[PDB]
Amino acid sequence: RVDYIVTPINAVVSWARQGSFWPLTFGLACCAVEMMHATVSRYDFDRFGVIFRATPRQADLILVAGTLTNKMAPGLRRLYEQTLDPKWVLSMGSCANGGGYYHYSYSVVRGCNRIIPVDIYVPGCPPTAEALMFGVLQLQKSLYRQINEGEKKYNKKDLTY
Amino acid sequence: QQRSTQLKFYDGGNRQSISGIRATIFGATGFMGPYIGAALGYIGSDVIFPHNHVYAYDDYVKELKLCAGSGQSYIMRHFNYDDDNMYDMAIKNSNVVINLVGSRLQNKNFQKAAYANIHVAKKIAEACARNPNVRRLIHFSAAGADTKSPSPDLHTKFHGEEAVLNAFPNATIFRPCTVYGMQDYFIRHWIKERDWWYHFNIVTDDCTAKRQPILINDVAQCVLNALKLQESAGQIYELGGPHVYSRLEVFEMLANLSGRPPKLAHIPHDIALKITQNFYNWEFFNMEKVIKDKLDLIVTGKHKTISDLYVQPVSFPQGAEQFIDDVRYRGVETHDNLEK
Amino acid sequence: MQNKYMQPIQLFIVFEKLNSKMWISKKLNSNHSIALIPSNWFYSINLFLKRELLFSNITLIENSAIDTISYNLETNQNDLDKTNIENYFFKNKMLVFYNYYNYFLKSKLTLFIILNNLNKSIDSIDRIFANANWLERETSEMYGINYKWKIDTRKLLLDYSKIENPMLKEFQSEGTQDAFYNIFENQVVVLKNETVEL
Amino acid sequence: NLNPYSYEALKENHWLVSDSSKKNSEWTHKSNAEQLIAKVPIIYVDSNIVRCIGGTEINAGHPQVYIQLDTRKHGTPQTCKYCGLRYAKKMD
Amino acid sequence: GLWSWTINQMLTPKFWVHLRREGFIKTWTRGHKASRHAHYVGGNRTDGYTKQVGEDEFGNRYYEDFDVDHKNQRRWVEFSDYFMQMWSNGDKVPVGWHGWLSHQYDDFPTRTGNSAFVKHHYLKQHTANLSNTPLNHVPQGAPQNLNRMRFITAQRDRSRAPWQSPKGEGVFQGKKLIVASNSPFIDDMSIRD
Amino acid sequence: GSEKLIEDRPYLQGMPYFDRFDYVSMMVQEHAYCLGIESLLGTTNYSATFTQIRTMYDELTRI
Amino acid sequence: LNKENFNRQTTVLPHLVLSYLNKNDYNLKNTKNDYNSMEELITHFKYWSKGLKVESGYTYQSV
Amino acid sequence: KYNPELYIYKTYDMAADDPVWRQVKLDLEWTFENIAERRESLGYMPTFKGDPNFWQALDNSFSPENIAQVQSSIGDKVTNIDTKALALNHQTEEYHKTSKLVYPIRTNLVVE
Amino acid sequence: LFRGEHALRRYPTGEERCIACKLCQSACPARAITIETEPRPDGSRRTVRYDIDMTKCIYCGFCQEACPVDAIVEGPNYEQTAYLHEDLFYDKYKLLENGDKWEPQIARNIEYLINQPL
Amino acid sequence: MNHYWGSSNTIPASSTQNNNYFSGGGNNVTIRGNEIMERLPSQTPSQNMVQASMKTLRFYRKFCRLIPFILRIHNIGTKFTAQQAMINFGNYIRERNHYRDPGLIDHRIQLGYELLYEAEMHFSQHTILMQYLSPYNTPLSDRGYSYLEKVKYGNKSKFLQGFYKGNKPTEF
Amino acid sequence: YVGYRGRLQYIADALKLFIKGIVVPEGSNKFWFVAIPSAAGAICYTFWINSMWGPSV
Ligand SMILES: CCCCCCCCCCCCCCCCCC(=O)OC[C@H](COP(=O)([O-])OCC[N+](C)(C)C)OC(=O)CCCCCCCCCCCCCCCCC
Ligand SMILES: NC(=O)C1=CN([C@@H]2O[C@H](COP(=O)(O)OP(=O)(O)OC[C@H]3O[C@@H](n4cnc5c(N)ncnc54)[C@H](OP(=O)(O)O)[C@@H]3O)[C@@H](O)[C@H]2O)C=CC1
Ligand code: SF4
Ligand code: SF4
Ligand code: SF4
Ligand SMILES: [Zn+2]
Repeated sequence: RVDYIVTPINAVVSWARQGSFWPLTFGLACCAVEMMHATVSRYDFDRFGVIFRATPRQADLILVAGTLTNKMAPGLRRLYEQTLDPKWVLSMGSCANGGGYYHYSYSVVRGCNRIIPVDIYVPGCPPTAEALMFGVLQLQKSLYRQINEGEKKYNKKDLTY
Repeated sequence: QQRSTQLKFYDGGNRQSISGIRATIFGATGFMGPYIGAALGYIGSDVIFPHNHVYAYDDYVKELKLCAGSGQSYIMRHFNYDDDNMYDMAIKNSNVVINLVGSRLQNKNFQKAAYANIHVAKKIAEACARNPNVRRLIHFSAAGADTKSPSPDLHTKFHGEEAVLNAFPNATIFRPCTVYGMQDYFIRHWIKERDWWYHFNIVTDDCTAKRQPILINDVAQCVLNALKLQESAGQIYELGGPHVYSRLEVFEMLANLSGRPPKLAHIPHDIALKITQNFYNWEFFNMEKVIKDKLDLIVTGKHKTISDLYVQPVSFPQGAEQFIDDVRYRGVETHDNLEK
Repeated sequence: MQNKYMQPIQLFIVFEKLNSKMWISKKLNSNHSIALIPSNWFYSINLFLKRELLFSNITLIENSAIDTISYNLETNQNDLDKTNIENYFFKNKMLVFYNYYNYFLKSKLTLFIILNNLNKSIDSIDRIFANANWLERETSEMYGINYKWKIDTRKLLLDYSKIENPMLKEFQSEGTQDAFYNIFENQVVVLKNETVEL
Repeated sequence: NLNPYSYEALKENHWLVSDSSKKNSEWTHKSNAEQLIAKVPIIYVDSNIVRCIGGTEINAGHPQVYIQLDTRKHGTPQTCKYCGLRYAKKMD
Repeated sequence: GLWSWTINQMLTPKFWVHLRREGFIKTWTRGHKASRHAHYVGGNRTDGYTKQVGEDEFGNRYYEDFDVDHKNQRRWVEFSDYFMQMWSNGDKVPVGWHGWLSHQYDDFPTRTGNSAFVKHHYLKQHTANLSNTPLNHVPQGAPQNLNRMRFITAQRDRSRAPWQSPKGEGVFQGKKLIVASNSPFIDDMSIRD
Repeated sequence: GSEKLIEDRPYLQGMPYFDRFDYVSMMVQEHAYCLGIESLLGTTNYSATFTQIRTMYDELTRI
Repeated sequence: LNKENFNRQTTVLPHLVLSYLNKNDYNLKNTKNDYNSMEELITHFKYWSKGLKVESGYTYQSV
Repeated sequence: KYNPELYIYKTYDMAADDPVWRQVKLDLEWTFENIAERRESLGYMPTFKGDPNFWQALDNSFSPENIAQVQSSIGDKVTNIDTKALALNHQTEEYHKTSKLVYPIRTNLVVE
Repeated sequence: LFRGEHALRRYPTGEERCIACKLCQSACPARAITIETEPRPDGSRRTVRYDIDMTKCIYCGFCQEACPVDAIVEGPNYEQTAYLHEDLFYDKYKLLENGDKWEPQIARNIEYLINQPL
Repeated sequence: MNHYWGSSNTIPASSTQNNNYFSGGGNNVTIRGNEIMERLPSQTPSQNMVQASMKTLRFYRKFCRLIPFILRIHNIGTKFTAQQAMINFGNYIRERNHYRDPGLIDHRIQLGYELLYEAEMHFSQHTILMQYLSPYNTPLSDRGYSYLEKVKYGNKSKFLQGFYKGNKPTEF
Repeated sequence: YVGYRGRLQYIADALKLFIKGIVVPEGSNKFWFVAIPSAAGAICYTFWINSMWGPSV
């Protein structure tokens, strides 16, 4: 009978976390430049509530937008670990996805998914600001739906147990 | 026999290699799941993780995705656990099945504890008996599993052992003794309880219960060695540490390593049982925790040991001292210790 | 090349012990002169360049080494003359080029220093030209050049706790190590790499 | 109709194992394009040599290719080697 | 989503004309389908509302208005699915209308009559982003693919196809197991005349 | 390792590497690489010079 | 002023200089491509498989 | 060196602080004005209008019967495959279909 | 000209345009294109494997520039965001279905680009 | 001395004293210095293999004097003791004992000093700098090891041990 | 897009900051790390007592 309360509060919590998705001000390369372009007037992330916070403690989203090197992989892992829960990960660009242009390099991790778990991938090089906004909006929709995906079954009285 | 237990795999590879192990790990969203997946996945093996874990954004599933590289690790979401079709699909292209599903310590209802252990283990074993391509089935139970155990978890784990051995006779029943690590429920629970009370750790008995802690890395090595040995098929291996300690001795060792003075505040066992039975139970407060505190979980010598699968476990003082670095007591120290 | 040009022959006039070899080309600019400089007479040459009138108004524009152990004329082998910096690449094993710009003479100079000793040791002009610090650090970490008498010898672009010279023909692009995350270590480790091949 | 791997079938189909169903190609080549082009009939052209560009304009198809319809056997269909179209003489 | 049309925007001939034409439900839901600005509901001009440029296969309705205050805001789409504020996304725009909405060209798809786009027999209907759904793209050899072993065997058989050893009882001529050759080719010299 | 990657690729296949050198100024690097190739080939880009495209887009890149 | 001409439509003609000074090369580039001429197809094949051949030498180009 | 030309920031407008930049601004405005006048005088603008007839399987070099049968075999009901038009467009080199953007540019409203 | 998502085109008859010439594979700067070819039983030259690693792709258009039959192109679709690195591993199935979905707009843009010198 | 190893580059004991009221002093030999390393000048070139060997010995001495601090700050004191780390790095140097070029030895000494400074100042991760301190033929002292290869391949040759294992995956 | 035309943005921000998890660094003093924000919250809610809204209001 506790499901009567949590499910509306589940919806409220999901709406609150999707309406204040704060990503970490952490960019690396041309992908970071396009990420900055995805914040300014033309494509306003503030419309969906996406405002950048400078510290991982105050950030819900880790936006890995750039090339991850072997000299940086421990840094990215530490940044992911120090981010307060719940947290999601968006890999923007071919370098973050699977290495991209530098996949055959001696000092490239060949994807940030080898270091930290990635929740969503945006493929472009660089992804357009529209592509990044699409990825962010899809991630917000998914994390809104992730609190209750129907895992709990329904008994004879249609209340999840 | 007509079901081959042979598992020829190459363990000399790395993350981006191929070992030949296709494994489905049920119940990997807990504590030992990520480590078992990493042990399988770090030699270049395909690993599937069925799960129905609520709050899919928890770090457990995401770190499960990190057990193997891209194209090797797959995560099944919304596993029914009551669908024979789903069980068949989960192990369709797998020759290794590792069942870590067990009643959580938070649970106190016998029917739900019986459900998870007995029902899920029986269904997994039956599915393994219908797919001829499955070579090995490793089922994880607890060390103090017996039908007379007061704990529903241990009782239903003994029942699950029997059910798995009946359905899939070539199974390997692992019974680890108090696995500890970083995301464990032993050292992490000790640290969190001592930090939340700040004055003591709550004990509900004389703390004379025997513990034989074993490192999670050692457990993963045991799994790999069991996969490397055909003699382990259909056998019971108890995975204990090098030595046996009481709960009082474990508290003393943790206190000595961390430097925190050990304060053990006693509460009557009957009162603790009443309040845990009649109130909501979560990870840090449960009748299962109380009962296991009043039970011995060690190697009883009735079956094969960790030495039979040839893993030399590290000492509990060594492992704990590795895992208590940042919770150390800050007493009087050298000026050279200021620079960290 | 219809502009006023003059060779920097005063350098070899002053040092009076160096066989002067100069090249101009229309592949380069019309104010660009290439000169061969011995390894022994490099610190003195740079002192003279830095503190001599009509040369003192100079800056170090570029500095890099060439691993000519695997330099082969893939096409037009027979067209190679006897007076070619390509020939000088052929005969030797390494060569460090320094590109300077002189503002007084509005000229570009490119000194080539030939290295045949196995240790690839050469004096460092880091104490003369402030540019040479990071440039020579890059040259040393990428090509294994041992810059004697250098202000700072620490690596510039290479990963921590790694010793290699990636910018060599012997070193493969994919390298020898790959950084993964190890659950048993709860941190990033380095392992042998099984990279993809096209 | 003839069994593949036979001398006659191999000699006919450029010493390749002919498949009539073409769904084997749908699997192996990941496309039903073989069936889709088998749907297209034979084009009959008066001239001895035809020109195929793949479409209506240059750069809208494939580079120009000239197919000889004056074969050893009269009226022998000839397939484009860029597209899948087949051409033949009007009468023979 | 209360006050889809603001009161000052309802004191406008555009609102009343739209209400008389499309009815209250369609008039009110327009501010929810494609919320852009309070004054942009149905078009910037007040004497009327922007005529529907076209209709989508998924029920989306596309409009173009040159009176917007910025040049990059003249073409827009109102979606059929508008359940939540952050519900609709840019993957619901089909192939034909993607270019028209993105100002790649001034042509737009038409249901009938002259068309600006080809309509071939192999065309597939546009689909939204299928990731995080059971219909996501699965590599042929991925663990998620239930038929991965066929693809892996096809990979291996191209360079190292294994020898199919006999499995069961077989004819023995001494120490040799007699099993017929499985070669599809036939040695016609052995069967001739 | 952009220099090594360029050295392991043909001239045109290493041209996009210069876009990512200065991603703020992504066309001036292209111009420098193309000028180097032309100087190696001993020619000049008559079409680019007469269409004024290179100078115009380099000034746009500077902006 | 014309009425059916791009010159009427726009004042800027980014091809007037190129057609004035290099009309032969302009016509060769416009009319001949890799879809109708064997030489252009060979150049296209060698250009996107091995790339243009560059004469040996050292160049330094600064922008 | 003996007679430098200094640019001094004096007013709110950087362009106004320099005679050349004012002339550049006036040149830009004059170009816009004359382009607008030239386009308004004609009253319309040619535009590229796509057509499915561009994407056929056979060019004008083929007979109208062959084009018609190939288009009917692939089930294309949008391309104009009538034998009359195909015969009157045999081996022709027309440029392309073009439409006209007719001035003034205004929104299509619904006023009732 | 926008370089969006790599896709495989087909002739209006339905036959796939790619002739398995590997020019895009040779011209790919990041080596993201892997092509394996086996002649079809009818005798044509077609790919049995045509994979593009969208994680290794820099979206540069060299594949469509080097294609002599305009088989591989980059459609305008930029909303190709995926939740799985495996989902980002495009194969011939995905490329062909994407080209089937996006052929009309791709055809329109390619027609306009062809008409520029024409 | 204007160097990172200078005697004045020591962290003061207090906020108002260096060491005491009657004397100065500090520790930069066994711990890190007060000021970061701006420059690391080249080793003076050694004309003798004797001087190259002396440089190697002095570098190893500096490393050994600094390994307890490295173990303490990187939380790897359980993987190996200080003496075990010293012995492992000694084995690493012994594998390089065949060097005979003084210039190459000077370059190696410079690289080793730089790496030691990197590990000293937390620049490198503990999981990456431990490869030099990791044991060669023995397991790490912080986790359980498997002796299945030792038992099953009892007294068999290294050739047979490699043969039964293989050098390539068995599925492809 | 938080609420209709961004009407409930502040409510969403406050609730999200509620839902966000907090961990105290193990090298920091837990007591002060938790107490100083509590003291700041107590002090910042004493501001409204020092406010006039009219004559002696
Ligand atoms: C480190 C101190 C630096 C100098 C501080 C100078 C004064 C600064 C005053 C500003 C506020 C400081 C923090 C206040 C909260 C913590 C109180 C404290 O220090 O307790 C220490 C005391 C003692 O801390 P202790 O237990 O660690 O000390 C024991 C002594 N040792 C460790 C040395 C052996 O803490 C307690 O007693 C804890 C329980 C009571 C906590 C009471 C405060 C909680 C917050 C309530 C609201 C406060 C603001 C009210 C505002 C009203 C309107 C203006
Ligand atoms: N950890 C230890 O100290 C020891 C553990 N063991 C046993 O070994 C196994 C693995 O260890 P560990 O990771 O720590 O175990 P946990 O208790 O931490 O995790 C239990 C796992 O089983 C799943 N599960 C629990 N209940 C159900 C259910 N009713 N239906 C389906 N799935 C369910 C959980 O998923 P979900 O998140 O969805 O609930 C989770 O994946 C367990 O069975 C454990 O009891 C034995 C000896 C010692
Ligand atoms: S993926 Fe492309 S745009 Fe992004 S950082 Fe890498 S090179 Fe730059
Ligand atoms: S756009 Fe460039 S990088 Fe991407 S597949 Fe095509 S050729 Fe390769
Ligand atoms: S360039 Fe075109 S025809 Fe050649 S292999 Fe690539 S896609 Fe096929
Ligand atoms: Zn053709």
